Amino acid sequence: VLKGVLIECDPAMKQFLLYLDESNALGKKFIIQDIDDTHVFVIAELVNVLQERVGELMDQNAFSLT
Amino acid sequence: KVDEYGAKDYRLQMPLKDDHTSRPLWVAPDGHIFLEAFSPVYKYAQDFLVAIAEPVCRPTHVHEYKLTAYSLYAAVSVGLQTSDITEYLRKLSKTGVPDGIMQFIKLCTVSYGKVKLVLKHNRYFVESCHPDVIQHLLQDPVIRECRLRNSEGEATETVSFEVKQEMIEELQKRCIHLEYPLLAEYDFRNDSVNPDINIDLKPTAVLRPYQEKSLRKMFGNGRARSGVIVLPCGAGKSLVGVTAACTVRKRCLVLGNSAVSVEQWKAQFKMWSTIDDSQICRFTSDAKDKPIGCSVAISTYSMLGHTTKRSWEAERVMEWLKTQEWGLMILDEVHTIPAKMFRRVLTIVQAHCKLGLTATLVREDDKIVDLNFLIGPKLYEANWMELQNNGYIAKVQCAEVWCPMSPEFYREYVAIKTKKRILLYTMNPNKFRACQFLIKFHERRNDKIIVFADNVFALKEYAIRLNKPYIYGPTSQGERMQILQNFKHNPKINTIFISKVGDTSFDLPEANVLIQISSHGGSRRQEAQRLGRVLRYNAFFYSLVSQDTQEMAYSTKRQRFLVDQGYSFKVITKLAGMEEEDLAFSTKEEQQQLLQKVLAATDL
Amino acid sequence: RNLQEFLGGLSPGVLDRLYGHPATCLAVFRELPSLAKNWVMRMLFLEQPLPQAAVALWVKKEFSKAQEESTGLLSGLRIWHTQLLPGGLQGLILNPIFRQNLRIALLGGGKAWSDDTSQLGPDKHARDVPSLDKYAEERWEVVLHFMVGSPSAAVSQDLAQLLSQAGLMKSTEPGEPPCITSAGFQFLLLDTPAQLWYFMLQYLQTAQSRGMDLVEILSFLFQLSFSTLGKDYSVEGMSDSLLNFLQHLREFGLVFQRKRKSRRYYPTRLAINLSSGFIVVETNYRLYAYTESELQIALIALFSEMLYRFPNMVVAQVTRESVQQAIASGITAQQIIHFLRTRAHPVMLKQTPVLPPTITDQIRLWELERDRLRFTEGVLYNQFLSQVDFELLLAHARELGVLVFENSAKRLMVVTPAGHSDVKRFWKRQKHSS
Amino acid sequence: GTSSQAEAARILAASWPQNREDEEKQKLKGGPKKTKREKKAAASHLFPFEKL
DNA sequence: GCGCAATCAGCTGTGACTACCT
DNA sequence: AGGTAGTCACAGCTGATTGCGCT
Repeated sequence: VLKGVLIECDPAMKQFLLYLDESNALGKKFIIQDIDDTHVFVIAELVNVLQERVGELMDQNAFSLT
Repeated sequence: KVDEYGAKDYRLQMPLKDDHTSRPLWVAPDGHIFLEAFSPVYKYAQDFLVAIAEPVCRPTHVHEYKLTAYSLYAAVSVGLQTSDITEYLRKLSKTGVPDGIMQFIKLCTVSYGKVKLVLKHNRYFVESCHPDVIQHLLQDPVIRECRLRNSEGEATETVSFEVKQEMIEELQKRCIHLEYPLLAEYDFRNDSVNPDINIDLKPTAVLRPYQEKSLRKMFGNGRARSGVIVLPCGAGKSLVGVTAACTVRKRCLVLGNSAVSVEQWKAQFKMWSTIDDSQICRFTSDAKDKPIGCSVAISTYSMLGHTTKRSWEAERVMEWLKTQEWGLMILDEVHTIPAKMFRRVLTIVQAHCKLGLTATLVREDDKIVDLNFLIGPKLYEANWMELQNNGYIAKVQCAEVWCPMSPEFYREYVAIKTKKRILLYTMNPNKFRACQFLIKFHERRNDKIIVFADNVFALKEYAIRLNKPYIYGPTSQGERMQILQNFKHNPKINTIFISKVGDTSFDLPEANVLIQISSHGGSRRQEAQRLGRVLRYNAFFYSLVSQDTQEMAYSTKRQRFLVDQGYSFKVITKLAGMEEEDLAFSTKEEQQQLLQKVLAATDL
Repeated sequence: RNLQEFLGGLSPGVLDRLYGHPATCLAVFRELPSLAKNWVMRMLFLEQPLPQAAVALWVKKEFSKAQEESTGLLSGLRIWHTQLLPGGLQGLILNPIFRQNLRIALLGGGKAWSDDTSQLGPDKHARDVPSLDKYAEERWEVVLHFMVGSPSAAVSQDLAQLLSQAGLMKSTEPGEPPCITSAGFQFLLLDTPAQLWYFMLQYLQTAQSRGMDLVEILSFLFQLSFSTLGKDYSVEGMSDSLLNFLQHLREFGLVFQRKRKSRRYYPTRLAINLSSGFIVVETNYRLYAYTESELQIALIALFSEMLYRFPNMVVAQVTRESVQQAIASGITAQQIIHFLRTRAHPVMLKQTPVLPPTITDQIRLWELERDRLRFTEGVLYNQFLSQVDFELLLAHARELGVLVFENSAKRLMVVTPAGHSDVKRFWKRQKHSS
Repeated sequence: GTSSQAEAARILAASWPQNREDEEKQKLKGGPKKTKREKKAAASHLFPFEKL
């Protein structure tokens, strides 16, 4: 059996996570099991780097007025 | 000066809040003006601020203006004096003018009329009332090259001397750095040397009050000064130029951007100036209607600044044209004046007054500052919100509706980064479905539709899929003209596609719906021009972007000019009745088939 | 929470005791729905119950849902009670005590709510309405600053304990000043009448710890709600327990009083509003606030970037980063929108709606950005050899209420970490039983 | 096919901005509108294709 | 065979992406 | 440890060539 964290999101973010897995942008293949087109299963020891990558992707194409 | 919350606070600087709030204005120490629109004195305060400063944003409640040296030069150019402007600013301050503006205003306004530039007998001279300033600038190395041969003293009468004609731009750039800005005043009332023409506009072309204000500010004390007037394309822009040309009553030269804008200006002159066709000439190497010996000449850029070999007839026409003075040289689409070859155009012809007209003064590369000395100060800036409130400008309901990225496309979008992702978010199936739904809806409600789409490679399959007319751009001259001519007066066809061709001042007919897809990156000028093609909720225009892509950032950063103008972009996330009818790319098979044909570019 | 929610949870005896005061009955009446008020007024002069069908037939069929809601609210508040009408029918008649007190409050009778006012004559140190408003605003600002923790705000220890009991602030270590929690930020973002009512509800809930009568406090508060601004009343005629509550209100700024031993007290504008614009919002995400107090400046800077601070004006810009930071601090977008709508300048009231739709939509979209990703810890089961075996385990997990996600097509399921042991034990037993 | 149409519609019409908006609507007012003024303002500020 | 219109070469504007020195 | 001339896409213009039409 597999123990970790279930992540639910839109298919675009799921595919972004898949690309991160295949490109080894986090340094390893920790994105192990894919269950649904909109749900994935990720080991919980590196949820922080995934959050940082998601935030960087989100605010990259944002053009903050600050 | 203090940064307790990261905000520049000036509470201690301006405490003069005597009694008590009746003045709807706030001043800033460095420089800024905040105006309250919901005031009984709103019109008078607006008129006062327009004549002295240029706006930086005009929302519905609190306008914000900026104080600049060129704005003060324009203010002092009009009959307004230093004492009057200072006392009226102090009159409506509600907080007290900080002691950093009065000194700044005084310094800007002191050196206005000290140095003047004049044109006489095809010769450029610089005249100064005070002889000392000439010796002040004599030691400047850049100026000394203008005189030839050294212009020992040029004893006249008031001290003046000749300058090199082709180096006028350099001295214009230097003078402002020397705190001695030049002024371009043409006293056309009494010349007796220039052959004035018998142009006279018909007394049937009435003009709106804002055009009256712009013209009145152009001619403040019986003389015409070079300036820039910014008016929307739908509003009356050519009429202002025609009226200015008639008032100047001199030989007029009009410069357009495209080879079709010259015909537009000729039509405007024939409509509102009552000028015989013999005097009107167009010099664009198409008919050559004897431009030699003409009163009004109309031509375009990229023809007066050729660095290559020129046609034999064109060479003689240019030689004749460069041998006489010009009255009120009119430039169209002045925003694209600061170019590598367009700047020298003003140096290749000699004219007294240079009047520039445009609708979108915003431009990248921060070269608009150069336009302050290339032509003159920003004279008039029309308020678009109050313009559309009077009903003479269509109130366009702006919309920014985005579509999610399809799963078959987002993987490729995140996979590639070397400039190959443009087609991926340009040809988003969801955006295609949204565009098709909008087209069908506005055809069912019978609205004229213009669909702007750059990246014509995508526009090909975007337009042939719906089997609708489109303008590739490198097609021909007749086909585009006939398509645009039959677009308006034909009930069967009411939707057209334009690929970066309509990004200028053309003769496109009235339309109510504009849909832009995959435009340039941050071209605020392009989006403002596209919006200008609609106004003339009577109308409304949509912008389609793809989520989680660079197009979102581009749309966010390109709409700031319009929100400064006062428009608001409502976000639409769901389209009502999207699944009510059948649209293209309904199933995943054709969506995944699209990947092969969109990656089939392989431009390597 | 509103007044009706608190009144519904009270015992019938407390509600009956509350109706003994004419002011309380009027306050309850004004909180009723529009349809309920008409029914109460119609039944005001009735000494006999009416059939339920007769009452139901008054409203049309299409609006029966509103009638049912009003009847349920009236039954919950125990304004009227079902009476066993002879013949098997059910009769509806108002509570005699409530009806009598309402008639006294409307028609007249008995003694005045206050004892007297001219016994002591004019006040030697009487204040003015602007002075009372200034005092109330200063007290409220001091309280809110003490919520932040600035040294300029000094209040009683009992108030700090009450704030700690409300959950707004926590004291991790004794002696050190408490730190404001996210609920404190949310309460700060709330409107002042809402803040007053929430504080009063917390006080009523915790009054049993101090041994104070809930009925007396509620009656006195309702009497204060209908009091006339600028007119004082006699302190005498109240128990010593009510004196502590009055002193607490004076500390809160609701009621002004020169001295503790004084026999006069002046209700303020806040007290009247307890029964229940300076910000200009522009389409370019700019806020123009006509305020000078640091409280409003801090409130605006919580969810926006400050740009300029003129002596009588504040110019700020609402940016995505500032809103994201504020939401990470715990404030929801709905609270921000409500705060902006409440403080809306009178000029903006002409626009319909007052707040431009684009700004509200953009704020809501910015709120959804933070929670784009959903995280749920659990254990995944994917080793099902047979379809039938997967279904039984899935049903057992659903019975245990630990299932998070299911996928019958691929025989995949996710359970909570707490329920993982139970599912593992069940699976081990099933294999052993097989 | 028919199943492909439904799958594509499910993927498209509810990808990012529905998995939370629909849930919020399920947990929303539900009852009638606040006032008629709100409905009039919403109709004025809505686009012609969103009112059909 | 001559004349008009279609076509391409060369240059330029606009906006954005990319490889070596303070 | 952080910024601008080539380069690319897509349009414009003018300066020639260059096959097509003939009561």
